[PDB]
Amino acid sequence: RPDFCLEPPYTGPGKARIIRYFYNAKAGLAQTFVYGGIRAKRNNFKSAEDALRTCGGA
Repeated sequence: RPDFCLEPPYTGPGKARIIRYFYNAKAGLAQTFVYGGIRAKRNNFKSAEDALRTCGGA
């Protein structure tokens, strides 16, 4: 599993409130979170399905 997939979501320093997805490795499912619009970390997807394709595990 890519290393970033286990990290908590990162809103970042931005003031925007965009709804993104992170892989919740303890649930084994994608979670929404609020993203501030700049300086994303890698556990940050535009869809549940992208989060699971990248982070869901072989």
